Amino acid sequence: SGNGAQGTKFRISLGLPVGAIMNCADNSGARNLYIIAVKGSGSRLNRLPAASLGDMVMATVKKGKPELRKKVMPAIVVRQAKSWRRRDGVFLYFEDNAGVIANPKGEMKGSAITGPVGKECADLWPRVASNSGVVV
Amino acid sequence: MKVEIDSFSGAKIYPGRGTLFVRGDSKIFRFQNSKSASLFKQRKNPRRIAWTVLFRKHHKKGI
Amino acid sequence: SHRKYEAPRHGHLGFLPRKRAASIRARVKAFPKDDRSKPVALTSFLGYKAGMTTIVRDLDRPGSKFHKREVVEAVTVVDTPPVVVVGVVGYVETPRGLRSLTTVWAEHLSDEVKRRFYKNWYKSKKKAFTKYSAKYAQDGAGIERELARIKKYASVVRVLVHTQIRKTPLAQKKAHLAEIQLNGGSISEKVDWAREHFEKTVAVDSVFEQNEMIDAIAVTKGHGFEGVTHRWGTKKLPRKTHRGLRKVACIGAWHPAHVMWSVARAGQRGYHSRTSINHKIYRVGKGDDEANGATSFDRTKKTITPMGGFVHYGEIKNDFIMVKGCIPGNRKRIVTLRKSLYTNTSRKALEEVSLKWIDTASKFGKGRFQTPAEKHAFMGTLKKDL
Amino acid sequence: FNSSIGRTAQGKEFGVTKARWPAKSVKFVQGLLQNAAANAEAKGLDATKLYVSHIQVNQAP
RNA sequence: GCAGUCAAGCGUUCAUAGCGACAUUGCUUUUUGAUUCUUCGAUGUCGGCUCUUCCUAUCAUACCGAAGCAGAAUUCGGUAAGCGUUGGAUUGUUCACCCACUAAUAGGGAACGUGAGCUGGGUUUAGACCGUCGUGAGACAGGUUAGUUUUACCCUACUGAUGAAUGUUACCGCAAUAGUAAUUGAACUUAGUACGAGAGGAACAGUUCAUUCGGAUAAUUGGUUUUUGCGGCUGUCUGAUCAGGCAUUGCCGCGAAGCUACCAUCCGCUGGAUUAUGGCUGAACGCCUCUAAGUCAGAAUCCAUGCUAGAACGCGGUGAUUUC
RNA sequence: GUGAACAGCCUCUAGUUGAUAGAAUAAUGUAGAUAAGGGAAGUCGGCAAAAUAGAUCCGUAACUUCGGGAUAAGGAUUGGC
Repeated sequence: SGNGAQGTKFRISLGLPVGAIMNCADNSGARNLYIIAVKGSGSRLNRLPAASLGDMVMATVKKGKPELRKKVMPAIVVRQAKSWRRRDGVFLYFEDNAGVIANPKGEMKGSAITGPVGKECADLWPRVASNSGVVV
Repeated sequence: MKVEIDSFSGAKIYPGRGTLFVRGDSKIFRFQNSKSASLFKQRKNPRRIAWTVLFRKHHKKGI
Repeated sequence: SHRKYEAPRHGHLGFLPRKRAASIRARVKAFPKDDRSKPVALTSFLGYKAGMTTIVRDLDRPGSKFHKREVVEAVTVVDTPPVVVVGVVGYVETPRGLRSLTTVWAEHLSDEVKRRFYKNWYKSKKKAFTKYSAKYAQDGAGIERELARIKKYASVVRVLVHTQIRKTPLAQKKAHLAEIQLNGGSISEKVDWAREHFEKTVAVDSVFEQNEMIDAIAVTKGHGFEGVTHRWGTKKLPRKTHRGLRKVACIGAWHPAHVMWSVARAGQRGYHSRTSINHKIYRVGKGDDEANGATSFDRTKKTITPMGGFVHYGEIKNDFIMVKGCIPGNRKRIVTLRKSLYTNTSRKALEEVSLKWIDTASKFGKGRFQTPAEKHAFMGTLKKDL
Repeated sequence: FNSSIGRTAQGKEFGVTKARWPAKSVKFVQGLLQNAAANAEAKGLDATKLYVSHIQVNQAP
């Protein structure tokens, strides 16, 4: 549904609603993101737009080097930390919550990442996969 | 079967079971069931609890 | 005075009234199209909901993005004794409905059907069909002029059948009974098929085979007079509210000065006769056999019974039907098995399944092992014998 | 007098599905009809060819 | 507020693609007036939360027509209300105005729906402060602050539950009818093609998934824990140990069965007749023409196959029918 | 007795077992709880609920009428033998 979902995400159990202070895993400097919306999500009375992996968000930053603040930049999430389920039978869950700013389409503004990366954000975004770390 | 050995208690589970777990050092874990998960993440130690196999590699019962 | 935030509608307008169902069987309410060209077979079935277990599987969706991979998925193995025919009965045509015309019966109905008609048993004299079982003595005009009655007239024909409750371990000892139609052709050889399957046994191999998709229509389980937030799935209130939280608080307006029938209200959940569609049969074994829990890529000699036994059910020593997904109704029901209502080529059914491995773990507790000698072969020896 | 009464099973013996088991009235009715049997023996007759023919209850002060 | 006939004009020269001067005819009460008919021996009056139904004066989706439409983007209409129509900061807000998501964030009605459903922030109470006006008591549609929301067991309506009468009773049933439900998007390929001078840049089938709702299920993860199942601990009590009471269910660790979660999984089918619309044949009107006779295809429309109750006054088939 | 204690918890000496009871575990309730992942996004308003507590050691700002703020904020130890 999202503007740039090259391929498809699968039914991954979504557990990041709007207004979660998730920290980042980048070298841009802005350490925490403030998640705000989901590209192409559901619309029902009094339910929050909840996020999952892969699909980008419009998350602003909250504290960092203060030329990034007070602005809304498209971001992308890599690590969720909620017990989802793959089709492979086994299934992850992390302990942090990743955040990467990548903000015309999903080409990364930073030049490095930190920590592991979920399997599902590999095929859906090619640009992360070229300069990734160890992928799980 | 996809053949599997536990990373906490040495017990066999054939997939569809157990919470595979990761952490910020990119070290993959996988557990046997729910019983080994919450009995781990409150910072216990495997080398001093009886029902695991690694206790019985250490005092050598049943080899 | 409009809605001011416009939302979808709770519940479904094509499942109500949802009252406690008439029969305890599911009512088989629909039948396929009869094919006159293709020969005589049998269409629906009668079964006992026993197992509901994982299975793993090679995916065969070429072009997709999990091609040649493994997937855990719940199989619902519905076990069955081989059914035994007791007679046939054929409806006739009129502009008012499928009116029933005549029945014919076998000559020695067993002791597992004569307790269906008599509601009490021990006080009963057990006189069932005995003035009907005096008709077989003469030259053959006992049946055949009523066979001539069902031959000469009566377009559509059924066959009524009871399951052997003997070889399936539950405490009823009292067989159920239903009807199932005949999908063949040439209405003579329709009943001439049942002219020699009287009182004998027909197993699942006669129609049910590999990759032959079915739908199940069953009787779901109930929990009573459950409230409105769980019946229609509707919304709670804020905590602040006096006089109840698990209710709804605007039924209808002033005029109409009644309640609308569409409003979510409390009452009965479950014990309906609901109906799923488009399941999948993975594999069918055979009855008088041991060690059919094995497959191609496993090779481990083992039975399909999960270790020790089932949960609330027991054992399985019969021929059986894998069914993908979930079928309605809990353990120990009367689920029937209807054929395809329509020839489906949805590019998701009719693709060939090859079971890599089926599981037989310890379903009661948090299960640990699959074959029972392996648990001895893993932890070694114990203080007891074994 | 059977509106809002708790209906039980054993009413289908007699025809309608509402029934209770009164105690302080069945202590007296069969307590008094043995005194009816105590009167017929002063009238010199059987105890098997009888039937209670006319019951009567009413409001009291 | 919405919609028409009329047409000097704009629109590169062309009134009507779109808009429309000066006039002119109406329609709905979604606002405000005017009137005081109905209640002053009392209709619980603002707004918000919960939730059904309806009208289209259509925002999106289906299917078509027109353009100063080459595509893409758009505007203008035609049938249609079946389906959707939000998350937020500020205000008590109706309307107000901004950030963000989207196929879009359309307009309303149902005693200005909804207080024996809530909330009581606004309001007109009784407390208090302040500015203005008065000699004062006080006024102010001026500002701010704290301020009890009562009863259903009656009738009807609804949702479920039973149930006498019929020869008795037990199975097998069949349909009168009544309700009906699935809906939208993304990506790959089509394809950097058609169309384009370029700049840009589609679609139908075909694949894979996703959003909202609905129906079931408990393998699997998670939740739940009085199974007080097991284990540990604090204080006290049984002369100590074991074994246990006593903490409103002592606390803590795990967890069986059970129940449920778009926080878990599976499933949600086709056929006909049609609207707009585009035609064939064909006159009246020798040619002309979708219509007047016939007519062919056609929508998310309607009705059927399907799904659900099965009339306790719709009915059938088949048993067994009290030796005394 | 634990403890700081006349607090909370448990028992002895004295007093009662007095409140209409029996069967079942549906809704809605009254009370008491628990909840993963998000942390106020709900509402007029963090209203209710949750965290925090006890002692012991260290460290502690703006401001001031120098008396206070101040246990400011914030870390660390706690058993049995």
